[PDB]
Amino acid sequence: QVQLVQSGAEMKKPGASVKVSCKTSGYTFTNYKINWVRQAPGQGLEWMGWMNPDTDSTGYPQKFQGRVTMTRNTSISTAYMELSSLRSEDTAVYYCARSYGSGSYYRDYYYGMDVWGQGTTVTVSSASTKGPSVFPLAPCSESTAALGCLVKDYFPEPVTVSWNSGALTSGVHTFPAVLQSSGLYSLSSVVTVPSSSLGTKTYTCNVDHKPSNTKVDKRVES
Amino acid sequence: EIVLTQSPATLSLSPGERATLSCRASQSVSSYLAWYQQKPGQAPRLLIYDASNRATGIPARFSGSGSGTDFTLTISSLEPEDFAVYYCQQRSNWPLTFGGGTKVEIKRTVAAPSVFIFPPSDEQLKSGTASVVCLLNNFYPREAKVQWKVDNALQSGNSQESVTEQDSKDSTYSLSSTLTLSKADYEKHKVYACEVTHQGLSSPVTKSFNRGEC
Amino acid sequence: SSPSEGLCPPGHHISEDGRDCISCKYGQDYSTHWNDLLFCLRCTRCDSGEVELSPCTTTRNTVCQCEEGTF
Ligand SMILES: [Cl-]
Repeated sequence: QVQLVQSGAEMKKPGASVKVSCKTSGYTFTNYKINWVRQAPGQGLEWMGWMNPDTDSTGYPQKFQGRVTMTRNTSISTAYMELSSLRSEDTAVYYCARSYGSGSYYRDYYYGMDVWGQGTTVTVSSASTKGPSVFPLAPCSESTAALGCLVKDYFPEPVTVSWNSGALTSGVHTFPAVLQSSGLYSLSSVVTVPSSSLGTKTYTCNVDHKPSNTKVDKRVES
Repeated sequence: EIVLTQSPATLSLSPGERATLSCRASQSVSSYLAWYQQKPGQAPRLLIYDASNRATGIPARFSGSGSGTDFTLTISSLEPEDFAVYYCQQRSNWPLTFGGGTKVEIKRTVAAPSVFIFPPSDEQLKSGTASVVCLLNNFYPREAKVQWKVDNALQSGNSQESVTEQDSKDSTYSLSSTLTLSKADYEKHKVYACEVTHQGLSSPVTKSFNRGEC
Repeated sequence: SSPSEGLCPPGHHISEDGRDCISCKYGQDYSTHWNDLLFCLRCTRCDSGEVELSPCTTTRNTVCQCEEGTF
């Protein structure tokens, strides 16, 4: 049971800093490097630097010097990454990952970034938390029809969308949110059904948005 | 910095088919190249370290080879769980860098989208904003073009779209596009049209409605 | 010693923060050019059918050649 357990999701304003923690267990903390790696939405992995928990030595890509600080607390086996002067562009999942080999052992005794934390989501925005407005998607009006809900203007991610309290799952598509220029997200969730069932069966989307404590049901009328 | 180029960016292959992924370094990194796998919403997972050494827990169908500048990740036969994004990573030069990734997706027969258009709700209209939604349902391949038209005027810069991950049952994609206008601008016009172009359609498909007659 | 425009001299490699240059170990590993390598490369040893023409130095890998039967 080698594990890396990271701190929870965070929201930050532009200009602030964020400190993510990475708690290790199941091995000697001091014997492996910790690496930090980030991934902005729909983007690739970007290495942020690394730390030798034994000597407290660090190194960061030039693009991140000043902004990134890697520290550790050995007595509790946890490493930290602090990122300052946050921008929109810093919105990402942040991962810690160990790797073996430092100093004179680095070339010959390295076995990859073998265990990773679960990741910490950091959203950088000046928006404040807001639950969605939920609007019906219906045609004025094929053998099959589409129905949906537009889940508009919310912050932050995520939103959960249910249909008929979970009873309906076939032909459901809940799309990735888009970030609008307002700074709020918007998503749609659709379902195709036998258009014969439109007279005799009701269709309700259940929209859960935990960060705002909002839970909304919308009956979609054809 | 060492630049790691993974080309092609997307590989379309069938389950039970061989996959060969390419990673090329801007200059020789000898054997100091690792391979990682990442599924959507999961942490990356180490596959191969130092070019050709399979990591613990990784099934024997994965193998890496190459040295210097040209490296290959081979998946001898694709399993459903192998469709994912793959990244190479060099460790010989300061600072460590990743490649831009290669997505391996499921090849299946061409499937044309089912297209639907939705008017803004009376509910939303009360608020002063109108959203018009165009749905492209269950298509393959992923490449599709949606173009908005308002009174036959081609739209630009006032819409956004997103695409689902490839469907686990039928391997298709779906796309949602949202045209946003102010209520004032919306009520200025009659015909709202969504035109879609896709390999599965011999001609583009247009779905539309007339405002207020809806 | 300090890197020059991000680079360390032949026969050296760069440190783990990109701030320092460290000498290769003579006869063990090498570095041929101004570099940002995190370690020196291990010297090649000749295989039995080959003679050593010049030894590995911190700036130059071993040069090996077949004996009287090239190549
Ligand atoms: Cl990188």
